[PDB]
Amino acid sequence: DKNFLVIDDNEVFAGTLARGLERRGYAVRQAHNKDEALKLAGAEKFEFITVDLHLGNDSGLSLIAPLCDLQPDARILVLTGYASIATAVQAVKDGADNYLAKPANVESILAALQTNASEVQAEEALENPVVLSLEWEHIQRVLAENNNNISATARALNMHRRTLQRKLAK
Amino acid sequence: DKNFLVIDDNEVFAGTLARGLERRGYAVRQAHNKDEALKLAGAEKFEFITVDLHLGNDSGLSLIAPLCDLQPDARILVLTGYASIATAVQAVKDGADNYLAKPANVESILAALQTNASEVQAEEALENPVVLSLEWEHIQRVLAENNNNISATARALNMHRRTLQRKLAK
Ligand SMILES: [Ca+2]
Ligand SMILES: [Ca+2]
Repeated sequence: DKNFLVIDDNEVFAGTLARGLERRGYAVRQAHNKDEALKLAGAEKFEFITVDLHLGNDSGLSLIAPLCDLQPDARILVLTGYASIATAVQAVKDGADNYLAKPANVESILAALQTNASEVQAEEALENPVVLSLEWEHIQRVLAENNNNISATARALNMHRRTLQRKLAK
Repeated sequence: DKNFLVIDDNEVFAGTLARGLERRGYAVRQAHNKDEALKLAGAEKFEFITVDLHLGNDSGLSLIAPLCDLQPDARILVLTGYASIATAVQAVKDGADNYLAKPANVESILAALQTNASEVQAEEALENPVVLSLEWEHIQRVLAENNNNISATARALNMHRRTLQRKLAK
């Protein structure tokens, strides 16, 4: 069957995604907060579920384990405008099948939900390492002040760790 | 006990890490390729293991499951100069306990190996969203040419998805 649960507090985004999925033949329900997500996930069987992390006042990450318990057969994808390695690690531990940064289109969201999608994506990443172009001197200073710690340096510079690393790469 | 296995093909980096761990009382073995890693992990019990992804001619990612089978009690950390969400997702599925971008110092490597470290790091990330500063017009063009897909856009621009997202953020 093709029942899809979209969990995101942004109802406009959620509606656009729902309409795109419906045009592809999915039957879509939306939840805009943790109460609604648990109500829905306790009432109907879903084959696919998307989960926003910054769920208004609620933690989307905190929903993943309870969702897996309610929906053991569902494929579950974190779909987030706040992407980070740290949340991706914890989301997978909690039971998420995959994790995608916004913006993503409907085709890529469906792709990311399929069996083995993560393994393909990991290989593609290893084949395509990223490098990014006075700023250099400022980052070398903050990095040295943080005992050569990119995580601490990332937080101080208000940039992603991945961005720091790509900029530091030869 | 405090037996530590460092798996990295860069023997200079591996030696510097080993010496820093030894000064903290760990007994360290190094493996520089997949053959050595499996030989060591089949011969002695380790409490901690670090795994490089781009392991010379070898896949570090491919080592994680066999290492968990040989070393069910070990804490296992991916430590990589090629960080990506996609490899972090797959590494955790394979059994890694955590994942850190290089450069990291010895204190942060040890921190990342402790129980519950990932959950703390995920919370810290959600509290500290990142935003980054004509380039805008070029990224809006590639994004539109890729059907609003940040993953495809990231690969085309040769930048990290996280970097794109932070630069797109309001
Ligand atoms: Ca949100
Ligand atoms: Ca390497």
